[PDB]
Amino acid sequence: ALRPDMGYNTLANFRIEKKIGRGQFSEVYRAACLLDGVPVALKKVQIFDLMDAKARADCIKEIDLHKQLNHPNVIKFYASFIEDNELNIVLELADAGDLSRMIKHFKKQKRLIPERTVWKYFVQLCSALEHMHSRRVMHRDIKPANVFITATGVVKLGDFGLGRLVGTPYYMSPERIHENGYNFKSDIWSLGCLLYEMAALQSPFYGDKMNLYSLCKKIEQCDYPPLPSDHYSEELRQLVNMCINPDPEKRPDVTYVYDVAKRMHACTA
Ligand SMILES: CN(C)CCCNS(=O)(=O)c1cccc(Nc2nc(OCC3CCCCC3)c3[nH]cnc3n2)c1
Repeated sequence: ALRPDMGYNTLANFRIEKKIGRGQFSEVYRAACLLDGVPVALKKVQIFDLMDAKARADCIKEIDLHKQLNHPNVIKFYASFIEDNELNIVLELADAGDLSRMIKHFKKQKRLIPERTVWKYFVQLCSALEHMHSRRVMHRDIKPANVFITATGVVKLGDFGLGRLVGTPYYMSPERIHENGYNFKSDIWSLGCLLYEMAALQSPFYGDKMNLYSLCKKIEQCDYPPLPSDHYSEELRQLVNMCINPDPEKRPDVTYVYDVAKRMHACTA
């Protein structure tokens, strides 16, 4: 029935209000904690089935890491447990939904995001990434569907990746296109595509045809529809070209990107 002793460690202490969305391989529900009333958001990873013992251990190792990060622009982490053969991850609830919901809303009404608000948000999530990279931690999953906004307007980064019937991680990168491996400069790439979707409300390499080889060819040569010159500063447009660079060596460190956003956030007050 109820068990305060465990605290946030058993699903018996929450009331599932509604299902807010379905993740990559997970379903996230809104909930209320009965013990103290705080609103929390559950994550059903569905690792019970179709997963080996090592992959489960790996999934935990990521959770143990994500719990160590404490930052204003990273979603708070409350509890992770296995109950009834289902890994539930209860995280802080952000009123304004995932960033993709904001993009899909704006796109629905055919109005672009002002440049002054792009920097307002972009600087926040850059702060989170500089925090991680400075501690030798790569996010490995930066997409609009995993960026969250509070009613106040603050932006938060989210959970780590669950990659552990063809699938596309929203922002596929060249290092991973070939058998090279995810690295730090590969997180910038995702960050670059994110800045582009805020401005254009559509992924840069989103195409009319979903062919993997067709899309792969469009990533080798950085060919993508440029942004409206009038509405978005050259400072921004060049920062996108800078991050969406095939060769990882040419991309910038998260700091330089972080410094540009700060400077540009002040300019567009
Ligand atoms: C839609 N309404 C009628 C019903 C709910 C009334 N609004 S609401 O309660 O404040 C509301 C609605 C939607 C989102 C959010 N914010 C939120 N959503 C998450 O789910 C992530 C999931 C996985 C990726 C993409 C799909 C969503 C979070 N996960 C961690 N933190 C999260 N914060 C809040």
